[PDB]
Amino acid sequence: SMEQVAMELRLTELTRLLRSVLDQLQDKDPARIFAQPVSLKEVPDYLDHIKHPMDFATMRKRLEAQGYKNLHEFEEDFDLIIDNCMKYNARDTVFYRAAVRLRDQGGVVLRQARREVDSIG
Repeated sequence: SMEQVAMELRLTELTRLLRSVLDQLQDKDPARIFAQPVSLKEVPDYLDHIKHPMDFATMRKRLEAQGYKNLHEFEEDFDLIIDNCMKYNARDTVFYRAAVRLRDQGGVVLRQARREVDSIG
């Protein structure tokens, strides 16, 4: 149908906007702490602690499969990256501190993304 196509064009454009958002968020992680999944070879007990692991490469795979239907779903995944880290790692670690800085700096980006998503529809 023509409607299914119009819907698919909207999703494609949301994917375009979320790709830009993702790039801007990942720039706030210059140490690349959150770039890839925590290695289960190097942290074998990880899934005993963290039940829903997340990282930027995993988000990128979902994004490019047009797997985010709305900004809320994308934000859920970003928040997992941060929240998983702040639980597994102690306050006095470079990992915890990296997550706090990502959260703080990301907030600004995500605030305007929400306005853009609502605005453009």
